[PDB]
Amino acid sequence: EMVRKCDPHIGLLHRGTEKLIEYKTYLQALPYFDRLDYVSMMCNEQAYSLAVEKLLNIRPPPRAQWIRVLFGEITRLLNHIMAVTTHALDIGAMTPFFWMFEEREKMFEFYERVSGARMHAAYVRPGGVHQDLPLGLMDDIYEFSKNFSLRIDELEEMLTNNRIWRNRTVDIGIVTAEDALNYGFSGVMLRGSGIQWDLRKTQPYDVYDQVEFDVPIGSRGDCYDRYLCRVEEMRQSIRIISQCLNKMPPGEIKVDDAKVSPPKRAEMKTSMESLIHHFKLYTEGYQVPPGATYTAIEAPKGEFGVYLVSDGSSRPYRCKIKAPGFAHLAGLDKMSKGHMLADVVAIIGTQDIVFGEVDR
Amino acid sequence: SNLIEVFVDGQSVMVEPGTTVLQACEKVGMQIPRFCYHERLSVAGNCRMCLVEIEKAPKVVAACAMPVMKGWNILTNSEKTKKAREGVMEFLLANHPLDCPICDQGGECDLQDQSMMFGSDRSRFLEGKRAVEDKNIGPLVKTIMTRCIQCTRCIRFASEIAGVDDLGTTGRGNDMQVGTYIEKMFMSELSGNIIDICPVGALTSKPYAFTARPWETRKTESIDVMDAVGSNIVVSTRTGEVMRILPRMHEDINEEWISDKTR
Amino acid sequence: EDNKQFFGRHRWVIYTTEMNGKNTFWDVDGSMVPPEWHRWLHCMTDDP
Amino acid sequence: TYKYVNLREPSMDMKSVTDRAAQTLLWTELIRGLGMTLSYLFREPATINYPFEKGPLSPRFRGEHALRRYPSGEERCIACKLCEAVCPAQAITIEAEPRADGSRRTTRYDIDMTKCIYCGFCQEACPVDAIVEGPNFEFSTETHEELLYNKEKLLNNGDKWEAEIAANIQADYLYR
Amino acid sequence: TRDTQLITVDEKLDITTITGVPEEHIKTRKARIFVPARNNMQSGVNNTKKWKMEFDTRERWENPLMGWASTADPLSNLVLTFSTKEDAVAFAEKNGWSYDVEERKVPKPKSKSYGANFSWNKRTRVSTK
Amino acid sequence: GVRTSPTGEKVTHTGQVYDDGDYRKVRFVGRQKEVNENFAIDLIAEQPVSQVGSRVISCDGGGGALGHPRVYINLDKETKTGTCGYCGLQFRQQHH
Amino acid sequence: FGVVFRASPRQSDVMIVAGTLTNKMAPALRKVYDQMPEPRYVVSMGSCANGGGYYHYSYSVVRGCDRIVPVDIYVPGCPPTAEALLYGILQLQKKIKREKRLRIWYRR
Amino acid sequence: GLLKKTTGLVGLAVCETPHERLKILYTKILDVLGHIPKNAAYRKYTEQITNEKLSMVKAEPDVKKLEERLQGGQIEEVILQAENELSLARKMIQWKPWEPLVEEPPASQWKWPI
Amino acid sequence: ASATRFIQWLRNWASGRDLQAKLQLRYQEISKRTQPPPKLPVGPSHKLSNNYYCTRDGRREAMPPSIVMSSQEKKAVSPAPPIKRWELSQDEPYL
Amino acid sequence: TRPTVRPRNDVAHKQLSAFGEYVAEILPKYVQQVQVSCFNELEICIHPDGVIPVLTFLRDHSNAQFKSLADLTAVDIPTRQNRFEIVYNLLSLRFNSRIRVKTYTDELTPIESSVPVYKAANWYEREIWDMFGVFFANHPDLRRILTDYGFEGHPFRKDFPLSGYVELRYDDEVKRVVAEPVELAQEFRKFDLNSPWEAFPAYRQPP
Amino acid sequence: ASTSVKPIFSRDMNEAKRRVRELYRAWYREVPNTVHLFQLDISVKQGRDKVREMFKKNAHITDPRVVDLLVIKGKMELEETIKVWKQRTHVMRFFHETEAPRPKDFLSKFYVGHDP
Ligand SMILES: CCCCCCCCCCCCCCCCCC(=O)OC[C@H](COP(=O)(O)OCCN)OC(=O)CCCCCCCCCCCCCCCCC
Ligand SMILES: CCCCCCCCCCCCCCCCCC(=O)OC[C@H](COP(=O)(O)OCCN)OC(=O)CCCCCCCCCCCCCCCCC
Ligand code: SF4
Ligand code: SF4
Ligand code: SF4
Ligand code: SF4
Ligand code: SF4
Ligand code: FES
Ligand SMILES: [K+]
Ligand SMILES: [Zn+2]
Repeated sequence: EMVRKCDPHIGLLHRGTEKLIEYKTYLQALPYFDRLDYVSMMCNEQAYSLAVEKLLNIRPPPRAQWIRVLFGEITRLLNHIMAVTTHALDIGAMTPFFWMFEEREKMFEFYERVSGARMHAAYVRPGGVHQDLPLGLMDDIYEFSKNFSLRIDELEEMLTNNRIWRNRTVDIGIVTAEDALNYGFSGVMLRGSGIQWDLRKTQPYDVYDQVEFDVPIGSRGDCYDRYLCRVEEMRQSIRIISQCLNKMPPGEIKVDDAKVSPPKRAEMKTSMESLIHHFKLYTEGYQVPPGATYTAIEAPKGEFGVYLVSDGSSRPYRCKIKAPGFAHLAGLDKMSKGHMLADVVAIIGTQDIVFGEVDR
Repeated sequence: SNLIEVFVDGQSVMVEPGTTVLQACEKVGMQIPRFCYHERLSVAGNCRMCLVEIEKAPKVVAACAMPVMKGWNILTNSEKTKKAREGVMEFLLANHPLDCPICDQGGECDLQDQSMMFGSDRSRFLEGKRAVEDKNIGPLVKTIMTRCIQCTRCIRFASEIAGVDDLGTTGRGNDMQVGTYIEKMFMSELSGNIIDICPVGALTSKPYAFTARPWETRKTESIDVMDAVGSNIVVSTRTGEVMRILPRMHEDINEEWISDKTR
Repeated sequence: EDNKQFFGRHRWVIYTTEMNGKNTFWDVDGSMVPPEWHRWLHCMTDDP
Repeated sequence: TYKYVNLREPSMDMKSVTDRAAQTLLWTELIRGLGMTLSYLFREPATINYPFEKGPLSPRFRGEHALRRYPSGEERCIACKLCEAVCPAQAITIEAEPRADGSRRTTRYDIDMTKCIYCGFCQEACPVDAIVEGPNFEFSTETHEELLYNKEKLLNNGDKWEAEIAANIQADYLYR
Repeated sequence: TRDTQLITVDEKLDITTITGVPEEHIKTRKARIFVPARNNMQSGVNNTKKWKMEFDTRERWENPLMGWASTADPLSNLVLTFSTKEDAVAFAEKNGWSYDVEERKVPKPKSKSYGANFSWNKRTRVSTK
Repeated sequence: GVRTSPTGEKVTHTGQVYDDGDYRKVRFVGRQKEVNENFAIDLIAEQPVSQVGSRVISCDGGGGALGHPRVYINLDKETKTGTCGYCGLQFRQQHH
Repeated sequence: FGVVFRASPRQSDVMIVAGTLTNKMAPALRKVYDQMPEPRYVVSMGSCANGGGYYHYSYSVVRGCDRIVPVDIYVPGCPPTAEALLYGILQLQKKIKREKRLRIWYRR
Repeated sequence: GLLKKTTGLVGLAVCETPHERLKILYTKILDVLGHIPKNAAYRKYTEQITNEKLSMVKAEPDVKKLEERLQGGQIEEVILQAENELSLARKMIQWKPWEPLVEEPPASQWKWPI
Repeated sequence: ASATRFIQWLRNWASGRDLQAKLQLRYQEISKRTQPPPKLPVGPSHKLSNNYYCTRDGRREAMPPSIVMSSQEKKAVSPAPPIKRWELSQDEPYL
Repeated sequence: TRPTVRPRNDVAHKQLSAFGEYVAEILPKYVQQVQVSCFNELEICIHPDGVIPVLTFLRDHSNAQFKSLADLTAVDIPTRQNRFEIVYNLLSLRFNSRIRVKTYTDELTPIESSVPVYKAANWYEREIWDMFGVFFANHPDLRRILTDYGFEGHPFRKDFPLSGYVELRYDDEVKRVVAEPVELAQEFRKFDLNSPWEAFPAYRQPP
Repeated sequence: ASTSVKPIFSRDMNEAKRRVRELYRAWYREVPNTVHLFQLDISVKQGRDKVREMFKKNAHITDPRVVDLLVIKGKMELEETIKVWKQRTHVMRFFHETEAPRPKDFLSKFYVGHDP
């Protein structure tokens, strides 16, 4: 019954994204980030946008930043529903998947109403967001958020105290704090083992230092504590979304610098300067001053970062993507030691692995 | 020992007498923006895009025409220089037409590119624009004179390089127009070169019209065989087809010109 | 339409039994909805 | 600020120990899970009756491409190639020349719909609202070749869907 | 200096066998090392600063279905950038590519005089401004 | 408009048509050649010339921001109309 | 519709290719196809499977799964909406409805 | 000064005698640092911080107040860091990083953009 | 919403909650699919004076890295001050 | 401050500069250059012999404590004699700070594996070997991780073509997937996008 | 000097050659298992001749570091085969069975296209 060695063979979804990005302008490369961790689309966009904005030495306007936090946390709910329910579905508990994917279906509507796409929105961009929220959207997000914690409670009623669920998760895949750090874990893989770390708290970006939330911390570093952390993080996202809805400011939604963000279509059709800048931004693109940055965010699956190198032109020179699931899967052999074959399925689930980001 | 010492943003450069401020900046690798100036044409000094601040001088000078003086410190990036460029670019674009999508120069336009690098990002011009009649000067050079920025490069080329005095300016002020006054074809064996020197889409290749955008072409540096001069050329191709022929600078052969047959 | 139904079931179409010479009694297809009604049926607008 | 998700020490008195023994032996927490699935059995399902009912969309929805006209019937596309330059997938191929009347118009406008990522960048870049992504999403085919759209196909899509496309543009152009 | 014990290797650096390139695209290719000519349509000189390496153009043909430009040349788009001509040559040699070098063409300094436009007795007098 | 070649194949508004010996027309056997029958060149020609009372007129294609970039058209020549480079509408100065 | 969610490849009648097919993965996809009992159908879902999509020009990507297996329905989109995929499945149903296996057998 | 039940970090056991453990480790570190040349910056800096940490240990008997002074997290985390520093110092003696730069890089090695 | 009171009672009792107050299906509380047109505000750079681009050009204020040391007594320092210890949540310290 | 301009943080800039000097004073044997970017990121450029000593000091030293290896990657710069730049991005939870350590190598010079210092480095170094062809000495299990088995070349090198050299299809005659030289129905279209006018004077290089 | 470099495994060609012969022996003995295990339709003779052909094409190397990398790569290739990480398609890719023979003489290339 016992697993002695676990050798993951990946690359089955390696699509040479990093080499493709070197042939795209910075705007053209943005949609590649939707297709990495393709469960956390807008969080991937935010990371890339922050990195480019840093090299550009510009900052997006306040309303865009609140929109980016609002949809970042909606995206965390999207990811955690997937993480928890597919974790449950793969060990036989199929029903929560169906209940919660109806909730995912309604958050896909928020994606589609702001961007016109259900998943690969391409909505968060360097300089802000592509378009402002349509009238009536915040009311619908409020109505969704009002009932969501009940949906979480129903999920917990199925799993949290279930002895079968606890038997499958408790003391499975224990990770010590010191090992979690040296193996390069992040996100819940760290907090499950008691490490008090969360980039939104410690290295905040956008307006995360203006919202109140608590970081759930585990005590045993096993699959069950990581499951509890993810479920509790969903509650905190609802708590954050509640503040974003109330504190959403007025104003423009992309930086008012037409050498980076395209002008409004009405301006493009009346002003000579606007038309030139529209023409150049959609052909050459904006040039980015030479330099290199490592920019990271607390993505739903852990620390997601890009090492972005600019040579001074309108196309990136190098873009290395740091996917949290890459280091996590690299630790599968370590975590599966002394466990049974059925436990490897539970351990892969608790790592929350999407091969889009692992293989790029 | 005739060289004098001048400074470009504080860096010393030794230049021979008669060197202009613009040429002094070239020596340290700084390219002053320009429209009217062309190094193979007579100095004109009319576009004012090359205006630059001299340290301690209250007035900006036209870098393309001003001889540099011993001890001058040329500030190519001071707020005074940058505000002069923004002001001039604003005047150039006030009456310019919103033609970039339909204009062949788009993508390789010095007005577009210098507007991006040295101009403002928005307009505060709230009036109607000038519109100009088009002039027919033959089957090689199309004219869209509403795009003309009155840099007079074509006039100086036709007079000095081609030895033809058919191009001039008529009228005065904002209605000043480049053209031939009468209905006349600028048929010279070097006529096609006024397409290259014209910084905007006012003069464009009629055979080339609408067929390609500059970014999508591949450049093959080659040689002309239409005569025995051996003019250096760039052959523009796209998706396996020849699109146009352009000059390639060779100081000892064709400089930066080609004949109309070559072109 | 039936506004008492929950969002998504409050509007529906019963397809014609014959369209462009094709017998569609059993063989129906979402592509049969013309563009003017397509906007209403997909709730891109409120008014038919 | 942080909270502990699992750091409660169970009480060890009779009342509590016997409550946990009852749960172990009488399966009470398992019965509770049965109650939740039974409650769902008596809820109305969320299933819509496709294709008679359709999932809701918005005017911004990015679907099948189409080339548009002016009210006079003249094509909007003036072959600027901004769409082809911006296309992240290089899905657009354009050729152009002067038309018989001298107008600047395309002679080729192809979209490989199997390269396209349906990002909508082309319709953002277009200076004259010529290329758009319409609302149609029901255009799957039986062959690969049918998804390689040439200009005729795209103009036909514009004429086919313009009634809906124009209304959707009218509803969202003030956000653009 | 170092605690790492070095070895002496007098061989010319050649990495053809360990690059994975097919034999066809090492020996039959000709690399061109040049500084790009200024695009004559513009006065900006910023694209004439670096050295480039490109490869000989090969056949492109029309796709029977769509008329697209097809190619069988894997190196048709490869363009490398170099700081100096010597760096470009070094890269080409160790990769086993035959090459040609074209010397950089700097514009020669010109004598510009606005006053010459108004000469009393020379042909440089302009007839118009 | 849509004319036909001697082989019977329709000619597109771009002038395309496979000639007699081109095998590639086999792709249309048992299927059809998609052709758009609203030739924009004919449609724009049906539009009447606008008579205006000024030397310069502007066109944005109609519908404001839903049209094209606003351009100004000179009407000094009396031997031709002024045509909009974007939408092809024609203007003519009345009297002068 | 009678379309069971999770069915083993041994009892499956249709393979849906939902995502990018890389070179490293192509042999395993062909193996599953070869092991499907007949009648078997392939639905190609999304731009990547249809023709390479965003990654068409990659060194590691198969430019359309129809280089590996014969495809019956192509569903466009990146991704196709859930409803678009359902439309495609219903299209396959009508394609099966049009089959004439026994009529052709009778006229052999 | 009660004995906390857990450190909260999985795999990090509670220490019964933190003050005595810290004194032994810091004293060992200073002993190891005596084998490094007096002008090596690693010795100067490491002795500075170790003596400051050691002085706090000798002056603060309450564990809870000691942790606040050290600012290194749990006392078991501080102990773990002392062990890491002791391990580092022994390796430093073999590496001798205080010696001059082994080799200068090529002329334009760190030039960006190229 | 259309369930009889008996079925409402049955599923509320089985789930142990008042499900009717938070139905997971949407009815008339959702916003209209037709909305009045917006009028979006303009940013701070929409001004007719005192608006020179050189006073607000973020990209041109970027500078190359400061070289603090190049190959071609003092108090020890850390890259930054040690992180302050987190406080327990007062909203709900223990789950 | 200017609404569209990113604000500078001068305190962090000074702190990172002082710590950069601190590192350079302690490991003069290896540190070649220390710089801090205008957006406050510290880079330590070292001789490749210093990988293990420098990384070990940064992980274990009391005033550093960079316990987490955030990322390890390479950059290919063909114009350099040592074309490959190896970049280590480290994180310190104790001091809530990041640091970047960079070194270099050519196609034939091994780099020492950092797996002894960070077990996270195991797969990162396999990826660098796979994508760039940089060999890591004493790596426990160095082999390809992302490319197909038997794949030839290192595709993240700047001179490896975007579409590669070979492509796959199923061949019915041999009843298997086969590899053949790449032909494209539509060639990838190279665009020349760079403006011929300088964008950033602050980065101008001597003639 | 610039010729004083860091070795990979071998300090000179004679040390490098030993590793080459050890790799060749390992491949030589693996072929019979590979033909059986992957159920190939080639003979053991064909497999071993293919191994010899692969070693010969690199016979002209005189740089020990280059030879080291060739052996390192050759051993990775062997491990993929022995562990059955490769599938039969990967093993048969050395034989180019579906590629038609491209012409090699001047005239034959002249008739078909433009390439040298
Ligand atoms: C007067 C004195 C007379 C003398 C007689 C007195 C006897 C009365 C007192 C004894 C009571 C006996 C109760 C009988 C049930 C058996 C109890 C049992 O074994 O359950 C415990 C078992 C293990 O529980 P666990 O927590 O995982 O681990 C404990 C061991 N370390 O865990 C389980 O078994 C849980 C069940 C596992 C299967 C879960 C899936 C099914 C759950 C739904 C079932 C619904 C109820 C079914 C009823 C059907 C009736 C027809
Ligand atoms: C297909 C569906 C068919 C159904 C059609 C509709 C009719 C529905 C009838 C089904 C009735 C069951 C459904 C309701 C169950 C949910 C109720 C519930 O949740 O109770 C939970 C309760 C509290 O549990 P807990 O929170 O853990 O508290 C522990 C300490 N107090 O936990 C408890 O108190 C549990 C108490 C009961 C424990 C009994 C242990 C099992 C004994 C087996 C006897 C079986 C006898 C019945 C068999 C059928 C014969 C009639
Ligand atoms: S000349 Fe330049 S700025 Fe003027 S319309 Fe043409 S491309 Fe645009
Ligand atoms: S036509 Fe061109 S070259 Fe002549 S004056 Fe006008 S802008 Fe200058
Ligand atoms: S939607 Fe995106 S990928 Fe598709 S054609 Fe338009 S720009 Fe290209
Ligand atoms: S569709 Fe629009 S962007 Fe594309 S070429 Fe035509 S006018 Fe230009
Ligand atoms: S969503 Fe788009 S990128 Fe992702 S697998 Fe589908 S077609 Fe490919
Ligand atoms: S370039 Fe000097 S005034 Fe025109
Ligand atoms: K011109
Ligand atoms: Zn018009």
